[PDB]
Amino acid sequence: GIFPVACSDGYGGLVTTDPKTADPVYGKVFNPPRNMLPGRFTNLLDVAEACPTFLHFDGDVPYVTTKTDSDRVLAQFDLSLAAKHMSNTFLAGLAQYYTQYSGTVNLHFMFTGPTDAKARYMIAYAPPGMEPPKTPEAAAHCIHAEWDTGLNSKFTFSIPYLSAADYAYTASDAAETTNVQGWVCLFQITHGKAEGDALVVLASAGKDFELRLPVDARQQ
Amino acid sequence: GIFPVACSDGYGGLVTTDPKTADPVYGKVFNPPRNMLPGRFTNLLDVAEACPTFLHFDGDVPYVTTKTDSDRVLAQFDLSLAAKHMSNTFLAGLAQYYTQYSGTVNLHFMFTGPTDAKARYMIAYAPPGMEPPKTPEAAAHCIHAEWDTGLNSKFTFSIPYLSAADYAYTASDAAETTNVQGWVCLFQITHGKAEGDALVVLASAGKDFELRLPVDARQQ
Amino acid sequence: GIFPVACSDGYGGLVTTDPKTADPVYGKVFNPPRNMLPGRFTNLLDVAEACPTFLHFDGDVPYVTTKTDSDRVLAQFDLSLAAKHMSNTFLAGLAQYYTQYSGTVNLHFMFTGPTDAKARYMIAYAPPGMEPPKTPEAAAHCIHAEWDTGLNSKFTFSIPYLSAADYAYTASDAAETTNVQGWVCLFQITHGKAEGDALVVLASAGKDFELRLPVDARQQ
Amino acid sequence: TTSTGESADPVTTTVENYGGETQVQRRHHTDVSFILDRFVKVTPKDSINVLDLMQTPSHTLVGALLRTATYYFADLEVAVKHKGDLTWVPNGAPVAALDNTTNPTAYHKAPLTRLALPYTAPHRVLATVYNGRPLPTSFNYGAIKATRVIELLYRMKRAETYCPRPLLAVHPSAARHKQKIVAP
Amino acid sequence: SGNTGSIINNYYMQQYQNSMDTQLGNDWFSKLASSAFSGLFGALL
Amino acid sequence: SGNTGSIINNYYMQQYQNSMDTQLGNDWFSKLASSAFSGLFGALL
Amino acid sequence: SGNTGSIINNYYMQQYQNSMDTQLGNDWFSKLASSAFSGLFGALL
Repeated sequence: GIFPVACSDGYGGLVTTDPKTADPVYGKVFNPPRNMLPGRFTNLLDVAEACPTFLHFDGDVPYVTTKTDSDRVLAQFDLSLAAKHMSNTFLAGLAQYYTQYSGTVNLHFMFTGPTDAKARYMIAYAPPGMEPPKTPEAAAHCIHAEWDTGLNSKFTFSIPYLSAADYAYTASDAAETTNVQGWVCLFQITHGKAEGDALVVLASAGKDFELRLPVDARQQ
Repeated sequence: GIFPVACSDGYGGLVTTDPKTADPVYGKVFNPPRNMLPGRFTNLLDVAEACPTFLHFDGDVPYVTTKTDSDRVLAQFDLSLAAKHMSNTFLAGLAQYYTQYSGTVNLHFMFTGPTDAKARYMIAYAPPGMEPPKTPEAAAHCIHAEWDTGLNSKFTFSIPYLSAADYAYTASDAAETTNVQGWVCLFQITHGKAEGDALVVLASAGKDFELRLPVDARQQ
Repeated sequence: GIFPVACSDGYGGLVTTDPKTADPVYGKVFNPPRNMLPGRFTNLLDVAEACPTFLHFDGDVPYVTTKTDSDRVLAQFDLSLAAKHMSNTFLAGLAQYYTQYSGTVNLHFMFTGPTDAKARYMIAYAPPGMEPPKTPEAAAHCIHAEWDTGLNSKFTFSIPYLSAADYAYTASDAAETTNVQGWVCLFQITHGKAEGDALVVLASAGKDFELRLPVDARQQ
Repeated sequence: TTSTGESADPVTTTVENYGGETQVQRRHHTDVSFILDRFVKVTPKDSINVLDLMQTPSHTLVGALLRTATYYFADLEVAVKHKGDLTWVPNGAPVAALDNTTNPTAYHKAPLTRLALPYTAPHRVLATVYNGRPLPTSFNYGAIKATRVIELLYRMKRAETYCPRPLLAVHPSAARHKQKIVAP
Repeated sequence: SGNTGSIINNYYMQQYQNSMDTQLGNDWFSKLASSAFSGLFGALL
Repeated sequence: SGNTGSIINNYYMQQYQNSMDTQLGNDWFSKLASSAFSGLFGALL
Repeated sequence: SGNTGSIINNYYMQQYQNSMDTQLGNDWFSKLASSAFSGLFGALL
C-alpha cells in the first residue's frame, strides 16, 4: 500500500505573504557579474541615519527667519511622524509604510547668517498632558538645551523617547486630538544685528530608531 | 492518525519544461549494445567550431570576385547572427533558437586563383556610432589586419566581441535600425593579373562563443 | 503548519501494469504448507528447452515419408515462429504472446524405419535474398549438415541465428512477403529399401533463446 | 594565421593575436541532452496513431535539433488528453493488439495522462534519414489508441546523437532579417 | 519478483500485506535444462 | 533572507531554483552609519 | 543530465524507470575542437 496522508482542511490557500517559494520552470542561468558595485545599501534605516533631510516650515522654505518683535517662539510642532512640519522628509516618508515606531529622532540646526550676526536659540520638549509652553521662561523646566552661534555652525539635539506604552503609532486618528506624544518647541532667546537671517533645519534617524509592523496602505 | 499534509494551491500544473520525470509502466528492458559508435557529438557548439560553413554573398555564390575598377570594397555586412550574408550557415542556423550570445566569430578567407595571380586584402571591424568606412585609407584606424596570398592559401581572422551590455541579441527588431553591434568591412588593396578570380569565405564559431536562453520560435 | 505538498497533475491513474501494490483489508492468514511439491517450474523457457514437441507437416501427421521418385526435397518451410509447419507446438505457442526473439532453435530428427531399411538426409539453412534451393547439389553451399541412420536413431541440428537487426519479430505482416528471416530446407539424398517409412521431427528451444517485449494480443 | 585551407583541419585563431584576452565561455544551455527535453507538440491524429519521433514538425525546437543528427537514441515520454481508456502496444505488436486491457492501459483522470515508456526497437540506434521519404516500419516507439486522442507531446530522455547534419535558418529578402522583440 | 518496483518498504506490515507462508518438516524444470547433454556423441575428425 | 521560513531544504536543486551568480576577479551605507561622529566636540564641564 | 532537478532519488527502481543499457566487449567532435591549431604559423616580429 502507498503511504497514506490526510488532506487537511483549511490549508494551502495563496496567502500574499507566505514563506513558501514557487517551483521553477527554466533553470541553468548564469547572470553577469556584480562584484563590488558602488553604493549598495542593505537596510532602509541605514540610509535614514547617514543622510538627513529638510523639514517643511511655513510657506515652502525649510528655514525659519529670526523674529525681531516681542515674540520669541520661532515654530513649534507636534512630535509625530505624520506632522505637517515633517510632511516631505525621508524619515516621515519611510515611516508611513510601517505602523509603529520607538526611538530617538535627531534634529540638526544650521545657522546661515553673515559673519557679523550673532544669535542664541533654545529647543525644549514638552510631554503630553499640559498645553505647550509659550514663553522661554516658562519652558525652562523641560528637557531643553541651548546653543550659541559661532565658528561651528551646526548643532544637533536628539529629542528623547518617552511613552507609557512601549511602542507608539506612526499615524493620528481623528478620535485622538490630544496628540498623545507631545510637542517640541523651538525658541529664540536673543539676537544681535540678526535681521532677516535664516536657520535651516534638518532631521535624521536616531542611533536606536526602530520601525516595525509593515503595512503598505494607500500612498501610491 | 495519518500523516496530515496540506495540498498547496497553485502548484502541480504540467509546465512544459518541468524537471520532474513521469512514472513508468513497462520496465525491465535491455537494449542492444552501442559501445563506441563512430562520430558521436555531445554539445552543439563543438560541431560549430570544428566545422566551418560558407556564407551567402551577392547572387547565390559564396565567393567574391576581384574588383578591377576604381572601387576597393569587396563586400561589407552587418555583424549580426541574423544578417543576410550569414543567412544559411550552421552558426546562424543554430543561433536562431537561442536569444542571446557573447563571443568571437572566426572568418576563414581562402584564395582560389591561378599560380600566376597575386592579391592583397584587408578586413576591418567598425563599431557602432559612426557610419561604416568606404575607403581603405579611412578604415586603417579600426582593428583591421591585412594578409597576402602565396603558398599558404587560407587566412583566418577572428573579429572581437565589443559591447557595452554583457550579452547581445541574436535578432534585429524593426525599432532598432541602428545595427547596435556594428559592421565588418572587407577591402581589396591591390591585385596583379587577378581578373575575375575568386576568394571563397567561411565562418566558424570562436574559441569562447557562448549561447544561451533557448527559445524555439517559429522556424519549423 | 502541516507539511505542505503539491498534488501533481497527470499522475496516479490506474495503469494496468503499475509496479505499485494495493493496501490490504484482512491480514493474518497462514496457508497450508507446500514444502517441496513435485515438478515446479520457474521460467517458461526452461520447460521449452527440456521438452520438445512435434511439428505439423502436410495433412495432420508430424512425420515425413521417404520420397522414392525423382524428387529429393522432403519439406522446406519458412524460418518464422508463426509459420504453418510450426502451427501447434509449444515454442510457437509461447512465442505469440511476445513480440521479438533472438536465438537458436533446435530441430530433432528421429528415424522410425525397420531394421533392414537405411537412409541418408541433409538439412540446410538458406538466408534471405535468394530464392530457396530446390536440389541438394545446389544447396551444399549453405550451413548444411548430413546424417546417416543406424544404431542411434535421433539427430539434432540447431539452425543458427543470422540477422542484420539485433532482434527479430515473432510475426509476419502482410506488407512483408519477402520472409525477412529466410528458409530451412530438408532434403533426402538417398535411401535403400526405405519405401513408405517415416521420419518424425521435433522442435525445441535453443541454449540461448531469448524472448522479450510481452504483449497478450488476441489468441484467447 | 595563414595555413593550408584545403585540408579540413580545424583552425581556430583567437583574439590574442592583436592584444586581446579571451574571457571564459561556459556552455550549458547548448548541450544535446539538455535542449531536447522539452515536450514538443505534434499534430495529433484520430483514434489510433503511432509514436514516431519524426511526425513532429520540422520547424520546432525539438523537431529541428533532431533533424540535424543522422542517428539518435532516446527514451520517451508522452502526455496525452485522451477521451477514453488509452492503451499502448510495444514496438512490433499486431495493430489489433491495442484493443486488449492486459497491455499497459491508463484510465481517464483529468486533465492529462503522463507516461514514461522505454525504448523498444530491434536496431541498436534509430535514424532520421535512410537510404532505401518513407522510412522502414521498424523505426518507431509503439502505438497508442483511445476513443478520441486530443493532444500529444514528445519529451526525449537520455538523448544522444551521432553524425551531424545541416541546420538551416530562414532566408530573408532584405539585407537583415528584422522582426519584433518584446519591449515594455 | 513481479511488477514490484519501489525502493521504499511498503507502509503496512508483512503479515497484513499478504498471507504468511508455512513450512513443514523454478525448482525442477531448471534442473532438467542443465542436465541437457550437448557434447558430441561420436569421434570427431 | 526574505520571507523564507521552512526548515527543510527545497526539493529542487539550487541551479534550478534561481539564477546562479557569477563573480569577477548593506555594504556601503552601513559603513556610513558607523562612521557617524557622536562624541562631544567641546570641553564638558 | 537534462531537465532533471530533484535532490531526492526517484521512488521507482532504476530498471523500471528506463531501459537498462548493455555493453559489448560528446565523444568525438569534442576531440576535434581540442585538436584545433591556433598558434601563429609564421615568424612574428
